[PDB]
Amino acid sequence: VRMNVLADALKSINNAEKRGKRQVLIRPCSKVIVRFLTVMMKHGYIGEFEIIDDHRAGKIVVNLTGRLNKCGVISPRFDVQLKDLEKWQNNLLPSRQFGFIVLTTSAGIMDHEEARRKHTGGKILGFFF
Amino acid sequence: MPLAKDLLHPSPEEEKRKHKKKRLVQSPNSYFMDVKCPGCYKITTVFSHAQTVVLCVGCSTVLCQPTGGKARLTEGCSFRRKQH
Amino acid sequence: SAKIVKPNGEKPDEFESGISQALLELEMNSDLKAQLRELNITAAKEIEVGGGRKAIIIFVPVPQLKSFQKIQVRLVRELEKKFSGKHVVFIAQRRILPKPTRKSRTKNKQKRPRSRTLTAVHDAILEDLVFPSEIVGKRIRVKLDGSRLIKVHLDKAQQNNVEHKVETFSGVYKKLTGKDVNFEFPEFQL
Amino acid sequence: MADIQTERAYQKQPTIFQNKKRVLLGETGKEKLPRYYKNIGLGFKTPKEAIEGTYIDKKCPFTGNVSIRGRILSGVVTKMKMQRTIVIRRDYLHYIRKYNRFEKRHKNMSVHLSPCFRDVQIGDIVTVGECRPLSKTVRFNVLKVTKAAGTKKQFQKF
Amino acid sequence: GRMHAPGKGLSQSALPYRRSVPTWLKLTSDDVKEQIYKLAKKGLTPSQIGVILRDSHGVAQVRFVTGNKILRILKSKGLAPDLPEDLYHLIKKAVAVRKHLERNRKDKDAKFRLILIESRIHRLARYYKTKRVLPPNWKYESSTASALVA
RNA sequence: GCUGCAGUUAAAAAGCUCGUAGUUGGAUCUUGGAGGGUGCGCCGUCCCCGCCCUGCCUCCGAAGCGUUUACUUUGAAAAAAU
Repeated sequence: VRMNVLADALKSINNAEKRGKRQVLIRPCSKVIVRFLTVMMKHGYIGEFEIIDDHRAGKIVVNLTGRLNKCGVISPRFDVQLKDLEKWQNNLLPSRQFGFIVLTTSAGIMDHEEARRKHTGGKILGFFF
Repeated sequence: MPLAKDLLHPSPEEEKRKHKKKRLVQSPNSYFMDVKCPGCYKITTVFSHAQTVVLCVGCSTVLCQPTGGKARLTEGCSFRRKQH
Repeated sequence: SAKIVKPNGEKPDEFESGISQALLELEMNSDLKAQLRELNITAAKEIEVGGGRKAIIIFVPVPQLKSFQKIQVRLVRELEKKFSGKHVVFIAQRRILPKPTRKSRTKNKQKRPRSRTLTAVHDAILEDLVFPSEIVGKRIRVKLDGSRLIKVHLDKAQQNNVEHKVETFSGVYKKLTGKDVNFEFPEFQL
Repeated sequence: MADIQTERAYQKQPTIFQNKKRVLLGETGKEKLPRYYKNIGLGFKTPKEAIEGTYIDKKCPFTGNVSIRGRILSGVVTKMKMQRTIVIRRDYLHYIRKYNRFEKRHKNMSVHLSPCFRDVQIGDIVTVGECRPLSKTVRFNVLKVTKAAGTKKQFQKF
Repeated sequence: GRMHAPGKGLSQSALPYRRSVPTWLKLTSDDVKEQIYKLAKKGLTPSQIGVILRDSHGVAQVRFVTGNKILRILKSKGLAPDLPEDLYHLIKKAVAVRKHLERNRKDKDAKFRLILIESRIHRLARYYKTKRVLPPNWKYESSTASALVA
């Protein structure tokens, strides 16, 4: 069955972009999916998206450009300690310079750069570049 | 799958061909009707697929028998849908 | 006067007074009285539409609404005609309760009802703003600029009562929530 | 109630004396037993039962000679087999880096339970406080019964 | 998909959006609640009441014409019976299989199947019990089950 | 071989399923304008912050005082040698 819903949305995306696709319909969506789709959006890795309202759990249409090499999800959502964030981005990001680790902290779902600036930390959601 | 559809606005025709659960936003593919039988003049509302015998208001009549799917309406009968 | 029907914890006035009087004007009549009489209103608020025809929003107790729904179209027709130059409609005051924190404190206040959530309430507002149509579906669009727009699908039949309104519903909605709303038409399953 | 006094020794609170005496009504006097109590501190309300009660329990934190100092813990009641004592199960998380997931682990803790508390029933979450060695096993004493009919799986009433 | 087989089959209602309606539906809460209570008097199950209501008389969902699910209506009238219906028909089914197996000790398929049914029951009861509906300590026993379902 | 292994044929998926512990669990309840750090020759560039385009009650402090946690964050407490 389902343990997580994010992992499906992310994968669906990745296969869309790999095909050469410019849109996807993910299902079923969640506040966390929105928040993650949103961080991606702010940065350029996707275009605009749209939450369609079935009387159920939702369905999202993402319009994607093609700046996206990969958006992954980290499971389980490990706790990170401010100097485990430095260790994570190195593990899974292309160059020190770019790509984001996106985690969930007490003060919001955020990319790790925003994390560093706020100076808060938490549990790791996923990534992209 | 040629990198071309508007997943958000898909066509009504190919939306209408797809499984009820596969529809963009879901919805059913079943309906209701009003049914006649001259002898009476009033009209019983009936569900397109039905399982139950449906009998009319008074006359022990009939008014379809069930099946795998849509109820088979019985011989000399008439039916407007229908609403919204 | 002001005392009866503009109440709900504040007397007040002006517009509330005018509209109330209008209701009385309607009250003289037949079946176009007695049916209304029971109905009562908490307050009226006025907010405009961009070129400048204003919309008038009326507030209802919520147990009342079924009856208001009962008339609505006929009444709105009268209020638009007598009070012309305004878009009239009907919204029910709904309570909304804050999500508890934590240290909000929390003396575990009695649960609360989904039928009290801010989102549910807003949904109710959308439902209330349009009337006999029905909201067929909804979508949310994330704009490049961190913005969000809600596309609210509408039925088809009998819509006309609302067609001219649409812009006000958008503006009215904004005044309440601060979110942006847009409207559309469908399709007919085949 | 049940006659306390039950044993062979006369149960009494130390240095809380009597003296009944002559004349009429009461008779002697009506309460017939002066009772001494104290609040544990840490804001633990001394339940009415303690003040209202006849029971003796030296071990009681409110009525008895024991002080509560040290760790204040909470746990779930696993057993109430023994008279005036209970066993609580304490769940805790063990962290294992060497690769990192820690695994639930638990410990049972024997703790004295004053007759002032009742309905001490297994399943109840309870707040116990550290104390002087009461018995070879027991380090703690039940200070507060957290409760709840909740955990619904049944419907509690009042 | 599926619990005690390899079946995949997606199959469902597909419930309607439209928030309100039917609109061509007049009647009233009054009407169908009476209807429901009278049918439940006759011994009918909520599944059964929902079906017969659906097809014979206009009720798309009883929920919509009345803010309450059929079972809740029954329980509030005072028509709820001792164990939930799904659990009933499971217990009844394991009974009929058990009676057939006592007759035909040579049928290994049946013995397998009885197990499956029984496991489904025990888990369901575990769920109902967790949720107060059944008294904690509720159990289904062959011995007593026969006597229970009727 | 956590990070970071392999198991159709190379060494390796139990004949199959039920199933307790254990692990694992759907959606859904709040919405430019200047302050301070270091570069470049009075000007600005680039973070960070309260904002625009949310602890209740008791009745400022105090107190009541926490729904439980885990988490994470900021402090103290943290032997020297190393």
